[PDB]
Amino acid sequence: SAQKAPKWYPSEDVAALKKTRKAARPQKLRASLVPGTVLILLAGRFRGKRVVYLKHLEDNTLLISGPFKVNGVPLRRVNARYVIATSTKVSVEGVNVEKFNVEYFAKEEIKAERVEDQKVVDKALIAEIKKTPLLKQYLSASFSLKNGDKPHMLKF
Amino acid sequence: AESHRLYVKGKHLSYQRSKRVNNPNVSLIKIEGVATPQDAQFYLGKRIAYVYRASKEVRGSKIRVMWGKVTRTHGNSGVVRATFRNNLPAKTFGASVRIFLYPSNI
Amino acid sequence: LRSLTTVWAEHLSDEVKRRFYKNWYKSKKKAFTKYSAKYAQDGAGIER
Amino acid sequence: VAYGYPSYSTIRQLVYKRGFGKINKQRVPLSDNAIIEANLGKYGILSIDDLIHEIITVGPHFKQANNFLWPFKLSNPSGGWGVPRKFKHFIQGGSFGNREEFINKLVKSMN
Amino acid sequence: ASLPHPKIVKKHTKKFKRHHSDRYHRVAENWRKQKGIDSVVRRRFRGNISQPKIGYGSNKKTKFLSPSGHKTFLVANVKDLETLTMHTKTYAAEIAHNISAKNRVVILARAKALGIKVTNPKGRLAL
Amino acid sequence: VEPVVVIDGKGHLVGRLASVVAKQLLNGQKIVVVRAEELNISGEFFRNKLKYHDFLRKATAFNKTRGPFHFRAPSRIFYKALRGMVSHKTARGKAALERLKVFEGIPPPYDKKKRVVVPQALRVLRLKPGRKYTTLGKLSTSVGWKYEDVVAKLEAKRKVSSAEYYAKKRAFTKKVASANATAAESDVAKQLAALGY
Amino acid sequence: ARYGATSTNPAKSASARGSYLRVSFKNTRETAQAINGWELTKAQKYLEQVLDHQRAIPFRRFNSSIGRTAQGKEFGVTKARWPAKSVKFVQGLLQNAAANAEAKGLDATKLYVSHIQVNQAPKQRRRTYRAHGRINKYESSPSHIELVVTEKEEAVAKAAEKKVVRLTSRQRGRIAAQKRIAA
RNA sequence: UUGGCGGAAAGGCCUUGGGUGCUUGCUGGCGAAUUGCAAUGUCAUUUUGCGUGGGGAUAAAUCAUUUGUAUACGACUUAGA
RNA sequence: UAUGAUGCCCUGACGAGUAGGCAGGCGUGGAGGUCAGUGACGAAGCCUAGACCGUAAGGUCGGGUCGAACGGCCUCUAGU
RNA sequence: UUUUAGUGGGCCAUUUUUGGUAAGCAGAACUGGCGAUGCGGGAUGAACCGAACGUAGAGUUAAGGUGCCGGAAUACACGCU
Repeated sequence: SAQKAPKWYPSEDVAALKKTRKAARPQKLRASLVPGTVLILLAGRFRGKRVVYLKHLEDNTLLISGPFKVNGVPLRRVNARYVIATSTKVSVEGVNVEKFNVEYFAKEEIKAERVEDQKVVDKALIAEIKKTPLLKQYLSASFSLKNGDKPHMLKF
Repeated sequence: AESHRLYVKGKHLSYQRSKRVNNPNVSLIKIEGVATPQDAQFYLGKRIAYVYRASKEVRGSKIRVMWGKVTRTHGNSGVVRATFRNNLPAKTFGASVRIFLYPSNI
Repeated sequence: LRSLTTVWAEHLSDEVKRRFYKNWYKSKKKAFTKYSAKYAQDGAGIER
Repeated sequence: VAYGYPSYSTIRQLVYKRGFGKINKQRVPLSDNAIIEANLGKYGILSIDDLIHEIITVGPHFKQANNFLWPFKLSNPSGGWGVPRKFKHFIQGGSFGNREEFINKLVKSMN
Repeated sequence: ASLPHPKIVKKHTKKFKRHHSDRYHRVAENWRKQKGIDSVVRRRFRGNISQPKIGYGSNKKTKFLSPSGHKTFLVANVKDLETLTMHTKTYAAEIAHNISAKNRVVILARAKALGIKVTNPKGRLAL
Repeated sequence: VEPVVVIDGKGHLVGRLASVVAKQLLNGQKIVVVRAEELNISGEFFRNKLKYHDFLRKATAFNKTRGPFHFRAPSRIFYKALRGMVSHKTARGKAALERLKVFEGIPPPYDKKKRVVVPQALRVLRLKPGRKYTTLGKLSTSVGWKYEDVVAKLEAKRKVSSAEYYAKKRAFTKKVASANATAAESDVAKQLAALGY
Repeated sequence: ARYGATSTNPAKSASARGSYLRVSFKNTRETAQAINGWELTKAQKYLEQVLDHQRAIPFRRFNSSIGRTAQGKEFGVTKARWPAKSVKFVQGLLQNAAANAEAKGLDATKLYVSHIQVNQAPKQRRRTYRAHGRINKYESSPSHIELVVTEKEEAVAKAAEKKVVRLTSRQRGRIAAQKRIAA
């Protein structure tokens, strides 16, 4: 016995956690995000793509659409904190965004239902975007800073 | 576009120091184009990444990144105290450094 | 006063040809051959 | 020392935030009412508002209630001191001395 | 596996070398206190080597534990391994340095039966 | 916000320029100072001449060589005045002093590029009018800078070679100004004047 | 019969030792560094000329207060010298190692000295007699020499490991997003 | 490609004339998702080496020898098909 | 029942230090008991910008060298 | 209440103070330090200013500062030189 066995042994029993007092409570959004807002994406593959905001999903994320006919952005989730909200808006009424949920995006080419829902949304949104001048060119444009851009001076 | 930049560029200055002791756990960032502390209250929490190259390729890249964030203001001329996950190597005094816009508050 | 150019003459004698070698006997004596080729024309490089 | 006349507000904020009781010495927080009750119900005091009332209206039992509190472990002041040098008198533009009503301001930066 | 333990915090990881153990060969590296009067290590000037003292001591839950969350425990023979049958996921067996090659395989085969982690299973192996 | 900043030296106080130049080097901006010989020091000529002759008696006794070296040219007077600010013994200081190039006059690689000034260093914003100042060219020529006449000759070159340039710029902008005259009153000019441009 | 640190194939290596040689240590080391890493035939033609004072062994480490000379210009060093006795006790070992190569059947045209070292032997104590009735030591510094020569060989081609890469899902999400552009 | 200008560290600047590529000056069509809620998401510059391809040229210095205008020793200065 | 009461747990205050005092431990040679301990299928020692534990004295392991004895623990002892 | 170690060479400073032309001299008084003590400040400096130290994190401060060295206003206001 090259080490003398100890008398007291610590228990191998795990213990139950205390009844924690943290209720789940929903996100109080900042007021610059209203359905219809043209947004700017700061991260992901679609960085700097000007995009069209849609229904606030219930995993505290933001379902957005491109529309994909313009810039190349699908229906997608984007978190709220990674997004610069521009001031300019579009009308969103008439678009049945309220089908989708968290279950819709499921990690496992494209499942064809996604492209079908893309066309169904984007035809109404293109019919909305044609109503305002120069906006269809604007959403296709990427966003980046120039020299002498001071993003505290800049407004959105 | 010819310009693809989504980050406000900035310089690195010395560490947090007195005359004769320096604290490596806090770095100082000089953001271009900021004057007051009130004009630097916008950059609070915006996440800083130092982007530097290397020689050996690891994980499919030669470019390595040290992440961190702005914690608070510093001085009257808009200098900024910023900490990192692992601190900047003190060779990079007067190196460029990136201050992203995410986490956006706007 | 920085020197901008130098121009050497055409047929250097064997003494200034000997100044440029530490070892005149072994050498091919080839100093100022390719420079003396600049007189094959009218000297337009030399007049330049 | 720097001393002065505390009003109701600074006394209230101190007794709520930094107010600690002396119970066999044992500096014990004043989070609960019945701590104050079980120590000072002999003296009529049975809440923390009874403490603040026996402080600012110096009552029959100021000694025991004031002795029930631990000394207030205050912070450094929030906005600096207002002087370059502390150790001149307050009348000479320093810090120490009777600064009566201004002590309110200073304790609210040290709370 | 191990018990849920907090993340192991190791206040000062660096080995406390004796002052001037680098400068002289006759000075060992082992920590011995400089007790002189003109000292700067006892006198604790800045920029000089940190001395061990009781604040450096580690947490009572995570004391003696490896990264694997287990108190290492030397085991010589099989019959003394069998006192870890009840308490497996707290201690970890470690075979002593002088157990020969015909008994290390015996201890490992018994430990694999009773399910005890061995910190050095590769000791004295013939490939 | 440029890669290289070229600072005009004419009408700049040695110390007040040298301090901000030595601050920007230690933040990583390549600075090249041109025309350093028309730089200015406050106080009159004889004051600064005596300040220089105090510095010009301080060599090491046992060997005059390895002492303080007394550089005469105004580029190197400003260089001396600047490396007294940059902590120049550590590696960071040697790296910072490599970011600085200081010239007498305006050299060929730098006269086609636009030259800036430093407003917290210009002697015409700083000195109270009526004090004396000191032209650094006069000072250096007095203490052994053999070259000022030669420098002046070259400036008497390049101003001429620049003056024609300015004419060959200025008339052109006139034409552009004329086009900017005829681009008014259109719809696009009205829409830009609505949007602030 | 052990040797120094040799990284070479013993199957093409012939060696000679010669321990306990009474030479200077600080001259045998330096002739062993003048010889080191050359072809054996260039060394054997070289150490013949050192006795002729034609070319000189360059003293590099044990070199203080040596009279400088011209011939060390070959090797870049001003302090060179002609240690003849170390050269005889080295070139004896070179012809011994060449004979060991010829007995091993190694082709002598490609031999090069791949490992030579000398180090210190037990010293030979005598004594000398100083002023005011003193005795101080007077010792030789004899030398264990050893050398290993080896045939040089090419085909040393440097194919290396596989180096499996572990790039992330959103990194291969870009790498696969560029075969869909061109390739 | 045309010509002129620039030596303070010219090595740059302007210009004649075609040719080719783009054009968001304006109006159209199609693609761009799956990097799956972000992770620099690698697109700059420098130095070297190995290869193929093409043009171009085909020497020196050092030791050893010798000299004495040099010389402690190196160095120096000489000479030698 | 199932474990240490010279334990486990709660609360609070505090923590510089030469000469010096006290306490708690680490290490070395030998003695008694004990682990029916380890060991030529290789002890002890030695080398090791290899690993783990303790705040630290120190412990433990892996590798190489090696060739015969040696270690943990409860106690005694000193030419420690 | 017992018992026992180590000291029995001291120095500095503000005010009080003796001798002395004085002194980084000699000698006293009350107090605080240094010896025995780290830290931030006085560029440095046993005793001066602050402030006394278990190991870490964050916040606020002291004394001292904010042209550059060096963290921090080439800030503001009135004058003088």
